[PDB]
Amino acid sequence: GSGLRQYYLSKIEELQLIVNDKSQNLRRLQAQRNELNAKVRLLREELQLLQEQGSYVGEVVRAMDKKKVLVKVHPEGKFVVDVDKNIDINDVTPNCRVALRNDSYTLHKILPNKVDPLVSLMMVEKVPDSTYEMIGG
Amino acid sequence: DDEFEEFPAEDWAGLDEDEDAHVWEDNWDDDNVEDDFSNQLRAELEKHGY
Amino acid sequence: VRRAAVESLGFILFRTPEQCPSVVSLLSESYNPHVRYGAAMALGICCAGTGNKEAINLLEPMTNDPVN
Amino acid sequence: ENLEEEGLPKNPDLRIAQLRFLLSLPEHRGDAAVRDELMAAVRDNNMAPYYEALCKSLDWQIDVDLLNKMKKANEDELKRLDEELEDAEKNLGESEIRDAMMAKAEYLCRIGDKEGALTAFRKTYDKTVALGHRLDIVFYLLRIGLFYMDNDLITRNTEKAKSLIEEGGDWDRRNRLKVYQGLYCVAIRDFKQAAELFLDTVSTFTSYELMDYKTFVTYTVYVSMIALERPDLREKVIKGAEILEVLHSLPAVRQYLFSLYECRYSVFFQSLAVVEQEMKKDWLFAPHYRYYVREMRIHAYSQLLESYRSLTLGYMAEAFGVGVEFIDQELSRFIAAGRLHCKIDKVNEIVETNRPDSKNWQYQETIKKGDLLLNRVQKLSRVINM
Amino acid sequence: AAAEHSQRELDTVTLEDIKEHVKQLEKAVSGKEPRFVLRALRMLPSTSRRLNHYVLYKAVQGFFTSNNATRDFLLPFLEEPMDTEADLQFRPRTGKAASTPLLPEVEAYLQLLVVIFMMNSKRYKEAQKISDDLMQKISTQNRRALDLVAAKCYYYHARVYEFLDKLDVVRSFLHARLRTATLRHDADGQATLLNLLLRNYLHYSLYDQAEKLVSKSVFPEQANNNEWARYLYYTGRIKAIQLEYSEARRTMTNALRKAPQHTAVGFKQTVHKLLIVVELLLGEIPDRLQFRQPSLKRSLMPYFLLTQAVRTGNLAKFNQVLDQFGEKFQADGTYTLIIRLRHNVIKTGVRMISLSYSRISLADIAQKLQLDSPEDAEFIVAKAIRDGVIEASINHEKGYVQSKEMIDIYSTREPQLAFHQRISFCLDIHNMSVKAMRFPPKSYNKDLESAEERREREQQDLEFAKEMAE
Amino acid sequence: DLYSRYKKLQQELEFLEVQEEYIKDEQKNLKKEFLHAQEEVKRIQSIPLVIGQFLEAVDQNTAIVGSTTGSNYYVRILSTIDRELLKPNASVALHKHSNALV
Repeated sequence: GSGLRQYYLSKIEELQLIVNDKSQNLRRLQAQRNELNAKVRLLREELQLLQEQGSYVGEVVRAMDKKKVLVKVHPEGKFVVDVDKNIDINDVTPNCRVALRNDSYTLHKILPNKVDPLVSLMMVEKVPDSTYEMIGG
Repeated sequence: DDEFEEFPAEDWAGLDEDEDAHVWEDNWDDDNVEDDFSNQLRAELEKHGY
Repeated sequence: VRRAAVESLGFILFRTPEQCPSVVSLLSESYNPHVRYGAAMALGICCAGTGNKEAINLLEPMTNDPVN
Repeated sequence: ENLEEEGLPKNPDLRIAQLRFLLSLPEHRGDAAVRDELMAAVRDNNMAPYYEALCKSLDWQIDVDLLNKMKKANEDELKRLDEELEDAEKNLGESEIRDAMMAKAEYLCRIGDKEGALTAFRKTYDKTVALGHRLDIVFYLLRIGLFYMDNDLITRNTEKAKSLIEEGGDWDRRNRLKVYQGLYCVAIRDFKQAAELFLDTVSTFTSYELMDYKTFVTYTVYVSMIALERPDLREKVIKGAEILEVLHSLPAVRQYLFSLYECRYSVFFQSLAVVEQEMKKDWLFAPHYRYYVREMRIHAYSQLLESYRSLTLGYMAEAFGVGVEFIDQELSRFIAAGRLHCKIDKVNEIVETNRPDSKNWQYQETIKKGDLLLNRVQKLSRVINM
Repeated sequence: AAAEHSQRELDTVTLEDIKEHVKQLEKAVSGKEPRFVLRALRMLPSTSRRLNHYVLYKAVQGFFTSNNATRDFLLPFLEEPMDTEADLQFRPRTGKAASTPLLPEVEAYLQLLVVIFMMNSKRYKEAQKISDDLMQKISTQNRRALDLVAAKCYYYHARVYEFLDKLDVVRSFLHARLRTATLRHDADGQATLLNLLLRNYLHYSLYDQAEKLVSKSVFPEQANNNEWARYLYYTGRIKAIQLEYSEARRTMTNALRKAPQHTAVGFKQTVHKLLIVVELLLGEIPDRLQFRQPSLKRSLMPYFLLTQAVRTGNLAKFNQVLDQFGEKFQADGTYTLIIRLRHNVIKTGVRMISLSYSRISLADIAQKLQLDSPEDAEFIVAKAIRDGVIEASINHEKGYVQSKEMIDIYSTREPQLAFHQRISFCLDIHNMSVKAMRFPPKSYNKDLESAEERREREQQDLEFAKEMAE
Repeated sequence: DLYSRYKKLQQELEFLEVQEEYIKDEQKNLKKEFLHAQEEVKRIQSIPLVIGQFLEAVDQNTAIVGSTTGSNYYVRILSTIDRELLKPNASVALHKHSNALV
């Protein structure tokens, strides 16, 4: 005992397929727009970011209490510096390379470790590497 | 996956002993049925009485 | 004109407040701060008095926008 | 006099693979002389896993007494090597541990245990410190690859060997790899690369574990006649001092080589038939014996027609010592294949030569080789989507 | 009782597998995403062999939890186990779940599992009764995700009659269901029914009927790859009979591409056999690589000898294959297309004669093509010239054929045309690949400056201006 | 409620078409501003620029440079710089104020 109930359901299900298809297509395009929008937004913010003063490069002598670290800025001797809240004091190992902020000199990043002094020493000595196969008699 | 069991899978009965197992630029001329060139030349040397 | 173009979306969709936080949500993160401002105002105009949680969820990060 | 002692160890013996290949041929399956030599190698080295495979593929009768005697030797020798490995890992040093596995890997390769040897060699390679010792293990795997024609093994180890030779500038090992590379190039019908690699090592050949020098020069001549142009053949092969010295002891090969260069086409065809039968019985050239002789005939026909605007069918037949009809069928087959740039006027029995530009020949390969590339790109996208 | 212990160990895990698949089917409706049904039917062939009499009985009397007419229908058609020691009551439905009727999604699925077992039990007459009963359930229903299940039911419903060797009563049901599926925009259902109908028409050699159907019906573009492959083959076989070889070759080549990469070997053999003939019928050359495969080597051997005979362009060699492999071609459904290859054998043989001979006598042409007389070769070559097969002329008085001088093909538009069909296809792949790139819905604009850290510069830069300037 | 569902779906489809057309329009204009943003970031390269030496690349956007003033700095790299030219011991122009690799 239904009227156009079948006709309505046919109409509604017809629109649902187009709506679901278009909604899926729109989500594809929105992500494409967002990715391009993020690229533009990051590009404009980069110009302000590049004007932020660079960080010093120092060498950790030893860690101290209260998150204090004794460093040696490359031309400017020794300093006692803070540690950024995002850097663990336990990772600050002696003779490590760290980045210090421009004004506060705060330890804010552990740079990749420099050449080991022994490796540096053995680089100038340059003893030829040898194996048992290249020894005769 | 929806494998094609509808189509009658003819029994393999193939040679699993590495029948060809080769990677060349193979062409159809190698498959022409003919006797060896030695036989062909030997079948013609005496055709001239030699 | 861009800021006013987004702003005018609130006056057209206030009868269907849920519709604004979908059309203007992406404009709320645009590169142009003026479009972002209008995106805030479009939600305010369209969802005025309704307490739309979806609209408020869009405005919450916008209160920390770099542009004043 | 110490030539054979200079070569790498003969593991696996490539003669055994050649002997096995002869038994696969219907003509030489029942040859007792070949069977005795293969059995002599099997008995001497106690190749029990190879005995099972030999009797399984060729449908032979397994000698229970012989197999059990050889299997006991394999178990006893494997136990001895395991004890040596156990002894070295506990007391002796790492170099002695490495030598213990190398003996175990060598023995498994010797007795034909391919799967065991590959695992054992991989274990030995992992903790072998010396670079050249590592490269010898790669050469072992290359020889194992050539023994069973494992293309994945050869290609993978060839890349590894090339890298190892780059790190340590071992020109001696570089020359050996060219012989190994050239042998594989022969096996995969890459005569253009085989000729180049063989000719670079015709004066530096020390890979006696693969072949004898006379056989190497014989193959070097063979691949040169099919892959080198006439000017390149004269400078490298005809006037090559190293090849000419060897050809003094191989009159048949010298007759085959010089007949084409000196345009003795009747002589060349007779020599080509001889080369066919030699190539049919060679495990390396067997898959390509039909291709090489067909290509060589194309070279001879093209060479005769290259310098002449038109030649009669009778003159072509007289030059090759064949009939007119044979030249007719051969020329028609090769012209239709697009390999000979000439056309036959059968009414007058005249063959008129053409000069098609290299642009046409370059265009067809781009269509051909490009199409092969497109299917891989087309098929790769098919794998990507599902 | 080692076999019983192992079998019962395998029986319980399969019962758990059926429980998982039905949970996905139930969750497909709950989430209103019909695509969740596919992962249940993805493992359908895997579960098809992993069931027996005991596996069926536990599922059918435990899943329903309601003894309706359905349980009065499928329990009597399967054997029941005895009072087993491990009486593990497999009742996934408890409380309100047990009282509530099963969804129309899953009752069709379990019924299909019973239908599949009847196929494997060779109870085709019994399978038809359950399949017919299943056909009323999904016909009355109008659910959307059921369309995904229904397509599999239709595929097996044609399978029961395939073994019954009727294939005619199902034609009315397929056509009626196809219109129902087409009107509802049933993408998956329409694709399966169209393939089943084409198989129905091709089984009775009603190639006219299937051509008309494909001429008007539009195959679903968003169809399964396994369903597209059958359509490409059936259309390709249709085009082959209708002398539309060029479009047939494209579809058959496409059918091979979309075929499964590791399974469906029998389908690959059938398409390979037809593609070889179509390629020979078109005058092109079959790929030598397809005869090297371990699976295709034994099946394609009669066609391998056929291709060799056609290649030489010799009538005697072509006929020898016919008198030797005639019955195999007939049992393979390709005998009609091989007969048409006789004209193609003449075509290729003439082509090499013109390509190799500048001037060839007509008697020599007859000898090389193994024709009957030079006068018959006279008309044969004459038709080749008018058809564009060979560019040549015939001297009737002299009695020879003079081939035209070969024109520089690079000085023509032919290289551009060949490149154009290759260039435009390369550009098509790039567009298809780029459109197929998916960016996950990550939280964009979060890799920018953080609100807290962006504030850090402003406070510090304020002191920079308040101190350096003073 | 069948008609209300049908009309509500109808307005949803028409609204989705509006959204997809504006998203295509914005992508067209977002490409214009990306070029403008790329063009306008080049003012960080305005002379004078102190000359440094590229030492080590810590990550994509940051690196260690040795300025000719005698000090080593951990600075950022401009995103429009060809990283294939950042070879070891390569002379690099740094911002006179922020020492950034420009």
